[PDB]
Amino acid sequence: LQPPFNIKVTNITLTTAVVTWQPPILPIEGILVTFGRKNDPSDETTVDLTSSITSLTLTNLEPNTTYEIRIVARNGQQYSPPVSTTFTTGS
Amino acid sequence: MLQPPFNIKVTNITLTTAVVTWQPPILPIEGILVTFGRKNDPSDETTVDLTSSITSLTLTNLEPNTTYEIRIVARNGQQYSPPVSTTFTTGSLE
Amino acid sequence: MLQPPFNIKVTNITLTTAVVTWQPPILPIEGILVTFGRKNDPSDETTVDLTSSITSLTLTNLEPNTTYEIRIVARNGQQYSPPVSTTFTTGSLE
Amino acid sequence: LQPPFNIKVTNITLTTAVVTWQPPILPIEGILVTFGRKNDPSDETTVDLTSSITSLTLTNLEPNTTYEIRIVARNGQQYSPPVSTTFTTGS
Amino acid sequence: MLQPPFNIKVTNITLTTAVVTWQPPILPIEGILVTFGRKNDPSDETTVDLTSSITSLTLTNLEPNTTYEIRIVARNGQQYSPPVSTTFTTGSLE
Amino acid sequence: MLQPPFNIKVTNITLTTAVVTWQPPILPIEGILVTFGRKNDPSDETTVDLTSSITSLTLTNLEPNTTYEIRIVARNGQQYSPPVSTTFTTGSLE
Amino acid sequence: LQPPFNIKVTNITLTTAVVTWQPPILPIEGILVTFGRKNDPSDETTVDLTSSITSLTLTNLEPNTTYEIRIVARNGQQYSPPVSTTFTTGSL
Amino acid sequence: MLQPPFNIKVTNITLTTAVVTWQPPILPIEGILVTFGRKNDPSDETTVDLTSSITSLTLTNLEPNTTYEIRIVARNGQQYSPPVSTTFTTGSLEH
Amino acid sequence: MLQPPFNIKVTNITLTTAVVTWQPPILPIEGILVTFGRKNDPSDETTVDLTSSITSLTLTNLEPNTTYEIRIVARNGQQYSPPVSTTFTTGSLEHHHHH
Amino acid sequence: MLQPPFNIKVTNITLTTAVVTWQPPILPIEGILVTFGRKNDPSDETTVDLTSSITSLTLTNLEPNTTYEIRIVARNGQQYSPPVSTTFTTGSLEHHHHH
Amino acid sequence: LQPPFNIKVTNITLTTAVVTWQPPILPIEGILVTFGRKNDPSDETTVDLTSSITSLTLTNLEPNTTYEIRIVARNGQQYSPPVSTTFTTGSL
Amino acid sequence: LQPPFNIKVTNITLTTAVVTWQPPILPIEGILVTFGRKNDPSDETTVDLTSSITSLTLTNLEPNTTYEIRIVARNGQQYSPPVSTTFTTGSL
Amino acid sequence: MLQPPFNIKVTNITLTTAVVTWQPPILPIEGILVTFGRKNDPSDETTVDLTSSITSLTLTNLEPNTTYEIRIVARNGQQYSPPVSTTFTTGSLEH
Repeated sequence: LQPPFNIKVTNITLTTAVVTWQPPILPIEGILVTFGRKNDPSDETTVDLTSSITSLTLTNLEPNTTYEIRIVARNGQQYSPPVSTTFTTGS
Repeated sequence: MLQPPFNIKVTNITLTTAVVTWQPPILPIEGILVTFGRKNDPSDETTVDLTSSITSLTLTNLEPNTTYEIRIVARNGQQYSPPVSTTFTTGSLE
Repeated sequence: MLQPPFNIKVTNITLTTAVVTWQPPILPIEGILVTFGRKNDPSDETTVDLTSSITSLTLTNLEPNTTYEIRIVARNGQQYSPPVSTTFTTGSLE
Repeated sequence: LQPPFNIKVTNITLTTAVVTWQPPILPIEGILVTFGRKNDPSDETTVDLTSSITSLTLTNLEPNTTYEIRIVARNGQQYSPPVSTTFTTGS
Repeated sequence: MLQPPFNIKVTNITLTTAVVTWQPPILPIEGILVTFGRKNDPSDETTVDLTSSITSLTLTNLEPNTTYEIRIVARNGQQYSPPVSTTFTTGSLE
Repeated sequence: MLQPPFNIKVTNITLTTAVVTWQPPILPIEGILVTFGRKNDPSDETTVDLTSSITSLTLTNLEPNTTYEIRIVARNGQQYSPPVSTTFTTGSLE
Repeated sequence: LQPPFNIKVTNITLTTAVVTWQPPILPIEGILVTFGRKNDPSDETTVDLTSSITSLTLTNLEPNTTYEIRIVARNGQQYSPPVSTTFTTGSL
Repeated sequence: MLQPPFNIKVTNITLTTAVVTWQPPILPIEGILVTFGRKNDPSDETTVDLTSSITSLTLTNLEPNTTYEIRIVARNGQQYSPPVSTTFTTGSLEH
Repeated sequence: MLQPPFNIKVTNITLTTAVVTWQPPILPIEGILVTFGRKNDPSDETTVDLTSSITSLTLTNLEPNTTYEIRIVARNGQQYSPPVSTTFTTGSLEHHHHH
Repeated sequence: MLQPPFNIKVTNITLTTAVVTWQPPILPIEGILVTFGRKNDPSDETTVDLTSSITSLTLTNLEPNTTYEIRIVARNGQQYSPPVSTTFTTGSLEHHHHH
Repeated sequence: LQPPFNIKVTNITLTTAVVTWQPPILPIEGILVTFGRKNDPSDETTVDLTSSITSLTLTNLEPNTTYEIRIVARNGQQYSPPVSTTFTTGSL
Repeated sequence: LQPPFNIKVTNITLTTAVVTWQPPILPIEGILVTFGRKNDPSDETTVDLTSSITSLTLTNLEPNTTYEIRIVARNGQQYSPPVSTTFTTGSL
Repeated sequence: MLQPPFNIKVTNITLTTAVVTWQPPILPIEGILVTFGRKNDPSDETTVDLTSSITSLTLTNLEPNTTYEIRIVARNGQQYSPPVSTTFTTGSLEH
């Protein structure tokens, strides 16, 4: 299909962080943002957003831990490859 | 009966963007619904289902010099808390 | 899940000093972390671990005409509450 | 090493009090402030601050009780002699 | 550990009078202590022991153009809650 | 002992109308009493018994350029919570 | 050093299960028991017990989920290869 | 922490008779406790203390078509091996 | 102040084994400590450290006709709830030992 | 974390019937699950789904002189409280069957 | 397919009642029990049970209120006509 | 006036301990028992009891901590010298 | 609040015999309760009421290699001294 890009994590505190990204050039119906500990696939949490939202602020993360964020665009039953990034919370 | 989100705030309002922030209720919840769209335009209402661990969104593609309403509800199974809302207007070419 | 400190206030701001005050959560806690430093400068962040029985600090040696962020977290063992923060700017020689 | 000085206690209420002091003339890494009932060494509570903080406000003290405050500067494994003071809360 | 009184307000301030109002904590208490007197004058401090069912006092004989501090504590046996206070200045002949 | 309604607000005040809004207490209640009428006129006081699921009323036939007081109490059987009130004045032909 | 055998998961319900095993032919100074969702390495917990304990009841399990249980015998420094069994909780 | 017995087998089961046999522990022990009774009944049990030089018993006077359980425990000093078990069922009456 | 485990029950007592079961306190905890041994004895005491997920153990290597004490403690951080305990006595023999 | 039903009591036991009663957790729930069958058996298990309004059942078709297990679970959404259970044994016969 | 009979509502109090019935002449794979305020269709609840259960106790009822109880037997696909009874709770 | 003797601290755990003592040769109208952390005067508590009580169980003690227990007999005005013992709680 | 006995000693312990001896209280009393039985068994106990003019008893018919406990209580009016104890163990069989 057609994915997002330029995922960037800001203001990483002890248990919070700001995620920002750029929407796809092609029209899409929605966007799937997934986050959680990098070595725990049963920890992932996902939200479905509109193409007009460009950032989230996350809370309740665990201190000094490495998380991975994946953002995938969707249109019908077509999903774009994910754009991901990683970051670790303060210690 | 469920406690609603509180202290909703809208910042960094520009011609076409706005940042929304709020705090979850005291007790644990399954999700938080955020509804936004042109003030009093039942037609133009968008809703997003979030995890209570998210506390802010940045909206884009908002139309200049327009009034928008935002309502935030906390859900926990068969229950929805009353909403907490606010109204804001985007900057204008003036 | 832990309730955060609230009602943070910054007073007596001068060219180089500021007074910070806040209130602890309802329930008992082991300590309160206060993080301060130049706004959005991940490099310049200082953290202090305090006893919940302390409610105010006076900062000195702050650089004139500068924006500072302060975040206050409450800890109780394996848990940290979400933070409550505020932003303030020191006076200037203007 | 090199200690603080001029410890002064202000606005002594029923369960609160304001402690202020002057930092060392020589560069130090941190500062240790200890407080509690004068006749109870198992009651002392301590905090480690930076040389730039010059006052604390204390709460949850017991009414009409005598407390002692000690402030010690540190640099490496070198600690300065303590500067202390005493005060009693309202009755 | 005890919850303090909150939302203290001072109104109808004149050259020599002021009205003080507040709300008791959530849980039941034995009494509420109200301390008033010239700002930062440990000598000039008056304290009154009240029943939690009282929520306002009108002070008179206050000296014109003067700053006053008021602290309100809630007591319940062997415990006193941290205080909630405010500062106000009486009108002046100006 | 019962928790009172809170955050009372009066909006869209005109020459003769006003909108009143508030939030119920945390815990469940049987009803909410809303008392309104000319400020400090014991004679002119109207009271309405509502279900806690109602959070706003629009008053009409208010007299121009007049001060009105509104008190809201929460009842739950043999108990009434202390009131939360506010004062407002209707617009004037000026 | 011989391991336990005949590991048996009994009385399986929606959220609990009973785990029992027959201690080795040779005496052992202790036993290590591990359990958790079969398809997950992060979720895994272990307890060290005296060889005199032969059964344990697990609670707070997730419904209709497959779990794996590993048990190893020890004598301070020497351990034995593990003994394993897997089971699934009720569903409805 | 004490060596256990094993390989308990029950043969020649009749209406009221049964032959019980087992393998003594690998390490020497002072005695072996052999317990038996109806499986249903936690209060029926009968125990005899034997030595490892004995490896088989013939039980009699049992009831027809009944389920019995046998438990064996080895003892040495104040230590007792974890119990080893097996159950069997006596034959049923024809008529 | 940290609620202790409770409703401890010793069941299935035999010559040398017994079953112990309980219930964890209402709020989550880091671990459960189960200590057991002869009552009239301090030297003989075994402590086991469990996750609050576990609510039962089957003990073996118990001496016949002997009295035992079991205590269960809840641990959170460095705090320990007062213990909850019980006593029981293993069944005894009717026939004699050998010569 | 969802408080379970409790104070389960088996009463009026006969050759083939028994009465079971309990108390629902303090806070409302979607349903109560009562499972019952022979204790020494996995194949034999009947689960019934009740409203929290119901606090008792009378069971029949129980085999004489047999041991039974009853477990009660509280369900809210997709969460299940740990079960609360008990055991009992139906009365037995003294006279024989026929030929 | 024969329905239960002799439905009896016993031990009626202010908020509880005991419901018992005699199972059919013919074996049945199950039974459906329904109860609620007689004058109300919205308020009505049903539970499916094994025919081996013959009594049930209702709690949290409303005082001095009339309730109706319906019971129907089934064999997966075939049901029987219902059997009904009505009762009233205590008042004071 | 003779004091108690053979003070014994038994069943010591992580946070509790059992205290027992043998009353004097001569009758006594009462007994005072004091306990607290050995190295601390501020932390110390005392209870007055009837001489008919011979044992008491302490709870909420601090882990791996040394405590001292003092007991004194009395007859209203006359007391006896104290009898002391010290013990330490479990640690892990 | 009542004077107690003391210095209970158990001598000449055999397989089933034991001599018990004690010291009467300092203050006069009306009687002395001497209780004995297996220490393990809280329900075995046997009690005899004696006078201070008697200071020793010989127990017989005891069981071999068993641990017994003796408790003595002095009584005067409705007052009873705090119990004094000691335990001992009968000899064991050779063969």
